[PDB]
Amino acid sequence: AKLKTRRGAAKRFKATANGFKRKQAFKRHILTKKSAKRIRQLRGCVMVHVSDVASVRRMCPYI
Amino acid sequence: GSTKNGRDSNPKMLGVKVYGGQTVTAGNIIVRQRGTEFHAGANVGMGRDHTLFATADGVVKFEVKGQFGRRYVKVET
Amino acid sequence: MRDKIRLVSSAGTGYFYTTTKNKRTMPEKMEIKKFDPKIRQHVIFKEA
Amino acid sequence: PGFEGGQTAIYRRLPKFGFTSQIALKTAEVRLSELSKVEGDIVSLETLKAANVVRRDQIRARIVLSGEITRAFTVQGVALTKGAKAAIEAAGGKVE
RNA sequence: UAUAAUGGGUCAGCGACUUAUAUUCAGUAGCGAGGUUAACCGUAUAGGGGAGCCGUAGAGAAAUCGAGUCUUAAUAGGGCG
RNA sequence: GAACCCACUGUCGUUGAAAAGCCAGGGGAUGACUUGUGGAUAGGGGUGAAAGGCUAAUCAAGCCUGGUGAUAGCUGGUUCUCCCCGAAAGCUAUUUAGGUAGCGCCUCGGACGAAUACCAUAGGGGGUAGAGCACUGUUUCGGCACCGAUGCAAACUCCGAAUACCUAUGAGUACUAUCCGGGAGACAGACUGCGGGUGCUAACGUCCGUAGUCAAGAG
RNA sequence: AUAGCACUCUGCAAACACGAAAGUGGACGUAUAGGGUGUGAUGCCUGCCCGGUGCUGGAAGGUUAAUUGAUGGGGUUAGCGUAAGCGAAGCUCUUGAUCGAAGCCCCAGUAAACGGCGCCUAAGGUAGCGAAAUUCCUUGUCGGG
RNA sequence: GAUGCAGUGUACCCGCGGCUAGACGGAAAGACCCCGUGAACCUUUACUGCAGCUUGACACUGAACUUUGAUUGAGGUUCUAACUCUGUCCCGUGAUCCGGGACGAGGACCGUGUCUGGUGGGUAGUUUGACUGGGGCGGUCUCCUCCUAAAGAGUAACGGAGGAGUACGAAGGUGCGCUCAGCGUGGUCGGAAAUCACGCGUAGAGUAUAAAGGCAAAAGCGCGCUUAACUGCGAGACCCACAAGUCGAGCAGGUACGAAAGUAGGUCUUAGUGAUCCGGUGGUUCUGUAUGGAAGGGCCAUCGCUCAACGGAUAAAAG
Repeated sequence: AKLKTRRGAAKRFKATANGFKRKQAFKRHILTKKSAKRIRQLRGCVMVHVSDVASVRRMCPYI
Repeated sequence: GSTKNGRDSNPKMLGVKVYGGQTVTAGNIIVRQRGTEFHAGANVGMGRDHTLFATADGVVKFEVKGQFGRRYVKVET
Repeated sequence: MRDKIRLVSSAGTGYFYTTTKNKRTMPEKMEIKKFDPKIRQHVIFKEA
Repeated sequence: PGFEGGQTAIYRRLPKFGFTSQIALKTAEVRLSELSKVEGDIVSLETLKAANVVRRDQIRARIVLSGEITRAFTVQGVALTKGAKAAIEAAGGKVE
């Protein structure tokens, strides 16, 4: 049968030219205590680690 | 019974990173220290956590100077 | 115990900062000058 | 696959983000070098669909500058980037 | 593990990594900026059938733009190409 | 107290004559008695003067068939030949501790080439062995909290190596180092020497660091 | 198990049990009878506690489910105005005023109901018995054999 | 814990009757003990659901005469036509069932359908952590400091010894200025020990908090003005399996202090904490299913309950 995507992973990973991109955790609720530097730097998207790239490919075959 | 001890903190990895005679570029950290074991000299900057870093490209050097006998680390261009 | 509070810009931009306050030692509200990036000028911020 | 022995998995310790655009699934992109597959000098959505460089269910298309063309084409109803338009006019075509 | 740890009284015959589909990599062959049909028709491994799929362009949540694009007041700086 | 109905003691038998018996004793024997024939109650139900007893040699949920090839991180087994390379029993996380996942260690292919290693020379930080009382604590003897002498310390230090580690230049000898990808196994270790905690300076004891051997290696 | 004893329920289309219902047993019976529960011939007898749980009766004092829907807020739509940027019906999305029984809270009785019987509580063992199917120290102390 | 290994002693080959000291003898994949995120049955003030019981709203459900409360719904007294009878009589019918007719006793009650509150081990499905010199009981589970730790980093034990789940609009920034603590002499009710003057030696003082490393340009102490406890970034480094964590020159804009060079992206530093999903709030030149709106969704900022078994089985759970 057709391979099936893991929709949870699909909703967390998008495809780039040479890999996958994602956002960072720790930005949801507890924010007042955090320093401005952490807010600024941890805002944005980062790339997936190679150690997890194989898992991401297994989870999302069609991207 | 039972012991009331058995706790310790995680390691911090403090110590020197660049020794004398090594080449450094601006921004390289040279010493990680809880206190001011070493003092910044020429072309060396001090952070909020007392970390010493290089502010210019050059070569690291260690010395003893001053009336207090303070150990100094500098960078020669 | 310290309570969380906001400082809202007086220019109507809707910009706000967050901080903590000791109620028993500061019964009244807080006013302070801060930079507002939406208008790019230092203005007053009031407690909320 | 994805089970890591019990600790929270990578795909569940990161936040979900984004929303899917419906119009993007109907929008199409066409490389300038593909216009050689078109029969005739009229370049439009219908002719691109006939040449099979654009899927039938698409409702709009855009031409981007990727390769080189060697014929004059008159483009009707298709969006053009600055480079693609420059290349078309250089080759001797016209827009509208 | 000679172990006083397990299994076998002996012979003959039987007895355990398969099948279908999808995907990734490697070898090999055709064609090559192109490659290739599915169902189906077809006194039928031929021939026909171009719907569709992969490649050919990225950036951004997106609108959008496009060898650039996102962020920003910034043709600064930085990320992905 | 016979028949009939029972089963209190002992011997024998335990691959028995018998998947519950024989022999010698024993109890009831006009009663809530014993018994033939036919019938009623069906499984989370029936019946039970009540033992979780009986319900076709089966009962803390009968039997047959079907779901069905249930699941089992567990135990066992896994069949012809030759050549090359060759581990690990660690770290981190886990309702995790005899499972699994990432990294560390093995093998194969591709891109590269001394960028790698041994030794010599040059530069560099240290707070251990030892030693010491100048801080902290403790110890003994004498003279006015103090002075002189004397001794001790993992959590004391006025001092302080040999080794180990980082960088730079170089001869000689060695296909080394680095990156990308295909395939794993493994995450129960053991003894010995050295530096140590624990134990009794006990254990083929237990827990770390470091080297050799076994594991997987005969002579 | 037993005769005997006691508590409690049942006024007949009885209580109770079986069943999905129809219906059936109880019973072709009728409180001197039928069901449930505990004790267990007979003699002497059967002490205190209603604090807790349970059952029975009363109270109507507080709490509110469905139902019901007074208000308040929002979306869309009309119409004047070079120019303000305004905002009506209708339709529609929300909010929850009031009303609205029990249960619960409260008072009292009940122990041959469960249960309890050491300064403090609801009260701290009456008759009787006792190294006793109940005693760890225990082969408790004394008399008989 | 040896018929089979080493040394050494003894012993010609083979039956029959008897015996049970050994062959860790045969018999049943140990029932005792532990484990598996196995099973079954039982209990309950473990979790969760249902039957049963009980409360009220609407429908079956009608008529007449009347009373009282905050137009309205709460009652009282009668009636019969819906409806009840496991009551009598007649017929089908030679029938203790059933149906129809007549009467009698009740009657808008009782009971039934939908909804709804309470109760509910009667019944059903489940749960009830790990480490551990066996298991249980006890103790512990996350972060910070010192020793073990063998002079770089790192390094275990139910090894030794202590802290943390905060505080501060000043206890932050800047300009300027000042040094502690201890002893020796004199003085009021003030002396072992209060305040004041001089002199001696010397950091033993202090640093919001546990300890370590530090602290004279004092990082210790005081005054004036203020909000840089800013926005957009960020060359280059440390640390790490990932998720994460940490330092930072330098550029642009708006500031505070200073005559000026200049300093300031919180506090001497190292603990003072919680991923993801769902939900709330402010902004938004994003999207919003025929079209214009709106609802909803996305992006930026932010908030709350819980996950201390502190990488957090389903935010619901014992024997």
